[PDB]
Amino acid sequence: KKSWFGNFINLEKEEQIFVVIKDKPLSSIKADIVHAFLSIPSLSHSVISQTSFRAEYKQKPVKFQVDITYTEGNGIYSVTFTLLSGPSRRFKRVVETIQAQLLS
Amino acid sequence: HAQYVGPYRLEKTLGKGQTGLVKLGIHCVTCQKVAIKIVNREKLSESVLMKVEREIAILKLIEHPHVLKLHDVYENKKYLYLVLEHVSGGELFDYLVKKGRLTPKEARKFFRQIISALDFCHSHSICHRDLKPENLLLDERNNIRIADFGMASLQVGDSLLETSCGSPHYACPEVIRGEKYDGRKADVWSCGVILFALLVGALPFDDDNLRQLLEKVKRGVFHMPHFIPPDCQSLLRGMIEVDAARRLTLEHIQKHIWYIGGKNKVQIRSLPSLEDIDPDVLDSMHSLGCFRDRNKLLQDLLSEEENQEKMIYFLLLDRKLE
Repeated sequence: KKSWFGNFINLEKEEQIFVVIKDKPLSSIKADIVHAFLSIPSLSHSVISQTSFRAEYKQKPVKFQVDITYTEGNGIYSVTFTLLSGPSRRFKRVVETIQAQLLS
Repeated sequence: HAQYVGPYRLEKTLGKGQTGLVKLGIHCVTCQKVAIKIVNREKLSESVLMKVEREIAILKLIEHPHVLKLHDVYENKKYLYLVLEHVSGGELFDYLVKKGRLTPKEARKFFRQIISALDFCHSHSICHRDLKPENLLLDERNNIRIADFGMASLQVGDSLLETSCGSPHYACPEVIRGEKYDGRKADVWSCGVILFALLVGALPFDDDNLRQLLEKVKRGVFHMPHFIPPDCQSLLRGMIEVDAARRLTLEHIQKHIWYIGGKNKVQIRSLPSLEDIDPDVLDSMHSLGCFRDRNKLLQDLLSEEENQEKMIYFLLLDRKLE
């Protein structure tokens, strides 16, 4: 399922990208995210909570946050990417490659 | 096991069959509610889908107090998923059922809400083309929010075997005949029929035989109940007028004495050069499937004619000024 307007405009106060993860415990999800981070040489990150990270991709650097939250169903999770500062375009790209790791 | 449309978890069915399948969606992080209309896309051609996306693109960028809001559209090989605002008031005609018939003043109140939404959408080049009671939803405060602007071509049907035709009770004769038509003029007609229903509690054109119903519509003859005040009657006759050339325009409707009672915007400029065109805005636009052709988009912005390409551009440009 692809979104028509995901790269078009942001009407919300915060620019965000959500990913729903079906069959992975919290430990796998975190491991996927960190792997993706390290796979990106121009990106440093740090741990700011048991369920959240901050990253910076380096013109202006893209700064963003990554949050994992439990939904209520069996256990499904969601990962929320939040742009703090920096160009949207570069943010969307970085998120795509993290998301790709998360989905496989 | 739970189905998702992006972040929205699918739950119960709110609407089924004709006028399409609609599900409750729940955002898996915010717990916010949305209504997700599910449309089979197998039989829709590409150009149909591109034309709809262009109109939805505009709708996604404008807001009116009586237009149901669209958040996004999701697509796979079989389905489109139209993610819409959720309202909790049911349908305008549910209300009319309880009352049998509305007070002229109460009918005027909802009528103004509708005409105002139509005027707003028309001035952004969006016609409804298939305005019906099902499209007239109520919110928390019993204000109208009109559903399905820009979606007439989706042909959301009850049956996979039967093509959805539109509701003939509310359709102008030129839409019935399959002629080229002015969508603005068709909305006016449909709006007159709906107003008649608000005031009378029955339809101007109705029949147990479908062919007979179509004849009646083309004919335009209907009984005006005598209790309807004479100025209001002339407004209904000016809207439910078979000659599309004589049919009232929205501006004339808003100037009508009955409309008024007796109590007592994006600016489209032209783009001279490609150097003037905003690259960021161009990239937003180019992200849509309906604009895969970068050069064709530029031609469409640089041309003299007013078109939906320019409408989107300036809507996006102004959105950027903030």
